[PDB]
Amino acid sequence: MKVEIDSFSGAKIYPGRGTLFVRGDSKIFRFQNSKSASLFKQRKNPRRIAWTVLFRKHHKKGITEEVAKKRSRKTVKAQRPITGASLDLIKERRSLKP
Amino acid sequence: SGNGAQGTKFRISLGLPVGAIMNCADNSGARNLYIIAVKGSGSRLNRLPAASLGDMVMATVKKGKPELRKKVMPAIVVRQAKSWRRRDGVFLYFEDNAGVIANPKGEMKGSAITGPVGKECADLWPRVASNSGVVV
Amino acid sequence: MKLNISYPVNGSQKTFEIDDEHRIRVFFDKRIGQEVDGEAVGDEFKGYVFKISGGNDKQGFPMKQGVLLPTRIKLLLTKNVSCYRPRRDGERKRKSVRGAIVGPDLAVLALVIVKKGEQELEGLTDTTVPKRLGPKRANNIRKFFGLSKEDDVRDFVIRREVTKGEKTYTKAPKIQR
Amino acid sequence: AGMTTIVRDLDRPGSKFHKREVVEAVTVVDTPPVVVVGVVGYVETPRG
Amino acid sequence: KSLYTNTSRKALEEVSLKWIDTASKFGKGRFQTPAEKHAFMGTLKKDL
RNA sequence: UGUACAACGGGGUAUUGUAAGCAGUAGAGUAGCCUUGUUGUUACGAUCUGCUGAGAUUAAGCCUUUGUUGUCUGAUUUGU
RNA sequence: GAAUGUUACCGCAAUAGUAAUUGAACUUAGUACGAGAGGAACAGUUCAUUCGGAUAAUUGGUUUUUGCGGCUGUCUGAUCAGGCAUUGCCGCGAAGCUACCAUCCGCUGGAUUAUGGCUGAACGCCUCUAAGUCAGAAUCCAUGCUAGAACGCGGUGAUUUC
RNA sequence: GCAGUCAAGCGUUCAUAGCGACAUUGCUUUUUGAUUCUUCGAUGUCGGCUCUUCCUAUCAUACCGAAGCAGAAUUCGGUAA
RNA sequence: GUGAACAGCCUCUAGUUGAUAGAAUAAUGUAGAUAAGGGAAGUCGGCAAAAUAGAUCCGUAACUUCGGGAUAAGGAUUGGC
Ligand SMILES: [Mg+2]
Ligand SMILES: [Mg+2]
Ligand SMILES: [Mg+2]
Ligand SMILES: [Mg+2]
Ligand SMILES: [Mg+2]
Ligand SMILES: [Mg+2]
Ligand SMILES: [Mg+2]
Ligand SMILES: [Mg+2]
Ligand SMILES: [Mg+2]
Ligand SMILES: [Mg+2]
Ligand SMILES: [Mg+2]
Ligand SMILES: [Mg+2]
Ligand SMILES: [Mg+2]
Ligand SMILES: [Mg+2]
Ligand SMILES: [Mg+2]
Ligand SMILES: [Mg+2]
Ligand SMILES: [Mg+2]
Ligand SMILES: [Mg+2]
Ligand SMILES: [Mg+2]
Ligand SMILES: [Mg+2]
Ligand SMILES: [Mg+2]
Ligand SMILES: [Mg+2]
Ligand SMILES: [Mg+2]
Ligand SMILES: [Mg+2]
Ligand SMILES: [Mg+2]
Ligand SMILES: [Mg+2]
Ligand SMILES: [Mg+2]
Ligand SMILES: [Mg+2]
Ligand SMILES: [Mg+2]
Ligand SMILES: [Mg+2]
Ligand SMILES: [Mg+2]
Ligand SMILES: [Mg+2]
Ligand SMILES: [Mg+2]
Ligand SMILES: [Mg+2]
Ligand SMILES: [Mg+2]
Ligand SMILES: [Mg+2]
Ligand SMILES: [Mg+2]
Ligand SMILES: [Mg+2]
Ligand SMILES: [Mg+2]
Ligand SMILES: [Mg+2]
Ligand SMILES: [Mg+2]
Ligand SMILES: [Mg+2]
Ligand SMILES: [Mg+2]
Ligand SMILES: [Mg+2]
Repeated sequence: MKVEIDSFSGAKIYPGRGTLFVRGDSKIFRFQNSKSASLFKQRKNPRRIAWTVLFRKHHKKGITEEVAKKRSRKTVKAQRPITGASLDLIKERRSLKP
Repeated sequence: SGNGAQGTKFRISLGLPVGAIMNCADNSGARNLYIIAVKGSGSRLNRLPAASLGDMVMATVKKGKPELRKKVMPAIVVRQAKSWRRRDGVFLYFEDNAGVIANPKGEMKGSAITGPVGKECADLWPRVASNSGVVV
Repeated sequence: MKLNISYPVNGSQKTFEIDDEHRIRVFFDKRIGQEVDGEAVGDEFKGYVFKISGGNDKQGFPMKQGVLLPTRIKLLLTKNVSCYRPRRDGERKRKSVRGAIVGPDLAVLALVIVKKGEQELEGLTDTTVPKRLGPKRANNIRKFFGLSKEDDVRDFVIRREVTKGEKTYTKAPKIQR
Repeated sequence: AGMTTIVRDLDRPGSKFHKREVVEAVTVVDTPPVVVVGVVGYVETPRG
Repeated sequence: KSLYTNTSRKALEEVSLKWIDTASKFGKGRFQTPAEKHAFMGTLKKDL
């Protein structure tokens, strides 16, 4: 049960909702509703239609706290040593100096 | 339908009543197909016998190689444009109505098929299945 | 589907398999790189944070970092990039590829482990494998052992022992630079 | 009350749409329980 | 109830709903829950 | 005289597609006063931008409601 | 809709109407039959035609929601907000209505006809028939379904005082 | 226009599977004629559109009998509107 | 005022606001509109209706009584500042 989005508008298309348009180049276009699907036919540019998903993304609107990071590092640091030389002789004999 | 067509067909919104003229989509020489009938269609005083995906019609060629003109022949609807709806609730429709010339037993006439083709059509017609590049 | 889980700190990797799609659904709509808590994947994995690295869909096609979508696209690929080993000079080729965002069409899901949970996963946290090779260039030996350019390499290098049946031998690298 | 859509897998060994999702229409009737408040009895008569 | 017993098969099939549409029906509904609506367009002038 | 009912007001829902006001170093450019420029300056310029998915309408046969106000005995008729 | 005391609620059913239709694919089965060429059917399955009764989750149509946005003239000094052009024009447009252009649903018992039979005389034999009798059709009667006799009916509640 | 009876003949053989001469018996009233009873102080005069209903001398659909019915297809017939 | 304009459409002067009224918005109409996919299959017939439409620029056939045909046909383009 997929939930495609409107290739124009941008909102989700729960099953059986809206229309689907197969163009000559065999590219598929789904529309939540008549509105976008018309505004699609009307040669309208998604980046010009203010409420569209593509408009807000291109015009930097309402992102706020995605406009910051998160937390995704870790830890490692061990000694699997060089292979074929007794991997124990590489932790011990690694006595260093400085 | 009737002969050569392996399978059933769930009902799809008829989009091509007789006299409709649709883009031909094979290398037959034919550019268009003009519907004179529909195989399988029923009778009701003043109903035009109409066509949909996977239907076998009877058609002629209006514009094409002269050896296809002035004679009737089978043909198979492959593109609708009249928005039909499937049992997964999808209201989908191609950009143009279109079909390919074929034989009684239901085999192609040309090498390949130019453009998309409905699943509904391919699933029904083994020979179409081959040539049809993209499907649905 | 299938999860190819890799432990980077220990060089481990096992291919676990999960049915029960409600379990899988944790991964859906998650981009390549997004982390995942383990308890949602199972209980054996509880705690274990998972970083999402790669994977494959039906028909085998590969994913590709930074493409979004949960579908296939046909890209023009160059040198120095994923899913394409060029054959000829400045050869570009147009090949299909799977989107980065996880969906129920994936045959395998390449995961890595970021953190450990409250259970030693069998062929993973328990078992270890050796970095198959060792330092070879000068100051790379020196900085693998931390020596201060004094301690003279020559013997501060690893030496692999290989038995000639009844003549066990000693072969080292070759210190360049 | 009204109606709505439903999705379900189809079990119908034979159909080209077997074991596949089908969106379907349904109607919701409001049914808060009924209270019993009497009992009436009926007889057979050769005229009803 | 039914005045006969339908062997039908077409009826007999125990069905199991996957999903039930709860988007508004007072027009072109988009979001199921008021949560889902929030988890999409986010925070507004009233709102937060 | 109450789980009342109504007029509004509130919240949900829904349509349109970003209100007026103000600001800006946006803007093809342009006027005038010199103190004739090492952003001279004050204006003025279709359109743009920000507050602003803003404003506006939303039961007239949508949903809802601890708020506000108000309303709750006129008429006629009937008998084995 | 007056009148069979008033008023109310729950029901019975005379009579009347009545409804479903046709095809194909799979499978049977490359089977039975045939030297071959050829080449079925009953059971089961999936769909379809014509017909009919609904219904508006979805999709489409409809637009005086004159609901929001835009445009043209002109008029209110400009601004804001507006007026006029038989709804000025335009894109979108909820609600409602609505479309095999959308979706849903369309029951099973009996009795018979033709016909094939059992038993069986008349006629020491014979015969489905004369007595008797079995099986049987898109028919018929029911079942179901729609009306409910405003002069067909039952059950039940309440029955007034200036 | 439709349906009979006799059965010489056709059907290799074989009158009546399916047909039928010479004759002869009928039915029908969607043909056309014959009539001129009714309306000339007016019954609006073709066809199509549309909608209903009825007839059966049944094209298809249900179940049957028959064949010059091996199968397939077809034909003749019964109950059937 | 817009515009080629005494055209249409809005306004100034002047003159009107005269034509039974109230309440609703069933069928069917008179007048005004729109429709998915098809495209005259409708019908005696495209009846009706839809399509076209200004101007600047490009481009233009047969045939001709050389005056035409001819806005032939076919294209582009058009606000604001
Ligand atoms: Mg709509
Ligand atoms: Mg007709
Ligand atoms: Mg020609
Ligand atoms: Mg904005
Ligand atoms: Mg009303
Ligand atoms: Mg309040
Ligand atoms: Mg008295
Ligand atoms: Mg009295
Ligand atoms: Mg029928
Ligand atoms: Mg076979
Ligand atoms: Mg033989
Ligand atoms: Mg209807
Ligand atoms: Mg609608
Ligand atoms: Mg307006
Ligand atoms: Mg406009
Ligand atoms: Mg201003
Ligand atoms: Mg005025
Ligand atoms: Mg006027
Ligand atoms: Mg129907
Ligand atoms: Mg019934
Ligand atoms: Mg008898
Ligand atoms: Mg009565
Ligand atoms: Mg006759
Ligand atoms: Mg003879
Ligand atoms: Mg014989
Ligand atoms: Mg006469
Ligand atoms: Mg007279
Ligand atoms: Mg008269
Ligand atoms: Mg008369
Ligand atoms: Mg009769
Ligand atoms: Mg014989
Ligand atoms: Mg008058
Ligand atoms: Mg009036
Ligand atoms: Mg419109
Ligand atoms: Mg149309
Ligand atoms: Mg339209
Ligand atoms: Mg034509
Ligand atoms: Mg015609
Ligand atoms: Mg004529
Ligand atoms: Mg004619
Ligand atoms: Mg005309
Ligand atoms: Mg039009
Ligand atoms: Mg002319
Ligand atoms: Mg310009």
